[PDB]
Amino acid sequence: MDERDALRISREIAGEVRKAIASMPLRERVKDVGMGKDGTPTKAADRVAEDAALEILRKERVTVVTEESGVLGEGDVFVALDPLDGTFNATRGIPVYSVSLCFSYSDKLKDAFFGYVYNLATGDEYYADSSGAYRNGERIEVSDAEELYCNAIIYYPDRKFPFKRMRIFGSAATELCFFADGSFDCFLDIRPGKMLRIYDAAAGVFIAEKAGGKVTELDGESLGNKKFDMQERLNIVAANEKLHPKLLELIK
Amino acid sequence: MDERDALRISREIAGEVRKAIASMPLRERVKDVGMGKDGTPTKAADRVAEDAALEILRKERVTVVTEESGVLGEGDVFVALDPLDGTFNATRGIPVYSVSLCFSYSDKLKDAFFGYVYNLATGDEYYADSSGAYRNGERIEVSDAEELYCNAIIYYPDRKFPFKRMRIFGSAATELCFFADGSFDCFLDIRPGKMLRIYDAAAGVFIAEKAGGKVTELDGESLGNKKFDMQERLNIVAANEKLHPKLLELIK
Ligand SMILES: O=P(O)(O)OC[C@H]1O[C@](O)(COP(=O)(O)O)[C@@H](O)[C@@H]1O
Ligand SMILES: O=P(O)(O)OC[C@H]1O[C@](O)(COP(=O)(O)O)[C@@H](O)[C@@H]1O
Ligand SMILES: [Ca+2]
Ligand SMILES: [Ca+2]
Ligand SMILES: [Ca+2]
Ligand SMILES: [Ca+2]
Ligand SMILES: [Ca+2]
Ligand SMILES: [Ca+2]
Repeated sequence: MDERDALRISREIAGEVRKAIASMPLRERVKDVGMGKDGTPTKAADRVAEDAALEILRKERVTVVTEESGVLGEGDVFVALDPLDGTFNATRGIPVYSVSLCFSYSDKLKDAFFGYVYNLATGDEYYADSSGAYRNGERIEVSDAEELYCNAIIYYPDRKFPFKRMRIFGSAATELCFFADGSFDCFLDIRPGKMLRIYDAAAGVFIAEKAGGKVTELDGESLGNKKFDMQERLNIVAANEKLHPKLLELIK
Repeated sequence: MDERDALRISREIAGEVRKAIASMPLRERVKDVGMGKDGTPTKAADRVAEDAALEILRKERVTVVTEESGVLGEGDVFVALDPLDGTFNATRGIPVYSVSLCFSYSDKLKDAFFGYVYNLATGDEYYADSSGAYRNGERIEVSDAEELYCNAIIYYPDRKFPFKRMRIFGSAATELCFFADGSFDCFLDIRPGKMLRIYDAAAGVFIAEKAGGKVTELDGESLGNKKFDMQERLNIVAANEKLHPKLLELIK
């Protein structure tokens, strides 16, 4: 498979996935209807999203890692896919939830070759191949923010914070693309329990990085050997190369 | 003026402002075109939105008090306009921003008769009148949650809180409707410096107060004395009857 393929497939699934949900009333979205392989409940939207996202990516040959359905496939290539990031927003009809496909030639994040987040309430499009990162056709790049008094997104503020502004929108995938295009000066998942799964942020990272971004763990060590498995989880700090050492500093 | 006019007018305003703001690209949008008469910079979006509002507003026998031009009008019907709160999100393509309006038969909140707040990005039209709270033409109502383990919109999480989750979309006016409609169970703007201004809170308080919401200043004082001008500031502890007093202590 090629990085051109991933778009092709990512865009099919995005369209399919968007519509299934578009036609599903908020009353219908919020009903729990099962429990996921991830060990969390399944909402009705989640259900339809998966099934849509999974009718396509099963037509292909990959090893796709998902929530409701666990690890399926034998494929050479691994896809960390979430067909509806921010279910609570969707369930609410609050327009911050997307599809998030991340493909890799190997088992680890290091061998990522395409990232793709699509807002299914807006139809906004974020992806990145080996030729940059884009927000709907035009290429993106992070931000020259040099100091901490900056517009940041954080999970979760616990005390005094120098930031120009903080935000929590409810879609870490989406959010990580908010960073990537200059909207925010960083992303922060500092939740000591470490509660971000690979399908949760694998993509978002990739594009942020492709947009020129310092995206690491709490210790600033690489994320490269993160796993397309269900038990993989991560904390996240992301900013431009020159901001990072301070927030690293800062929250240390 | 009566409840039905205001609803028509409001709709009117939302119309052009949406047409107006939607034509502008982020790049023009984020332009610092000058200074609003409230002590903060006017971005072109701000000016464009406020522009097309007053065009529709000051033909009416009403006094207006708004972010950019301040107080302007000649009648006893007071209006609390924010032609676009969520400017930040508006200049970076974040679909949570709205024009807010509230009409009163005096310059005190306690004489408001109309509450209108419209998600300029998605078309979510919230509103309040005698008949009750509506959303996209559908009666709405605050949750019924009674524990501290809720979904909390808060300015700001200065510490460890017991909430089940924290969100901050960065538009009061619309985030009050996520509580009004009970999409979230509680809206807290407990910024130490009384930061919120009348045109951020008027439509929201009324709309949510009508949704069943119980809405008070930080300490619990009634907001009915809250006056329609350029200098008031508000803290806001909104929550259903059962939850509200719980919060008045937790933050104490
Ligand atoms: O939804 P929570 O658990 O309150 O916290 C928000 C975080 O968890 C997630 O919402 C999890 O994703 P979901 O929408 O699929 O549940 C992240 O997107 C976000 O970063
Ligand atoms: O952005 P801050 O200064 O951190 O404070 C949050 C405030 O942002 C605001 O959206 C500002 O309003 P504007 O976007 O219309 O200027 C308020 O609604 C909210 O109360
Ligand atoms: Ca789930
Ligand atoms: Ca999900
Ligand atoms: Ca997720
Ligand atoms: Ca301003
Ligand atoms: Ca404003
Ligand atoms: Ca404002």
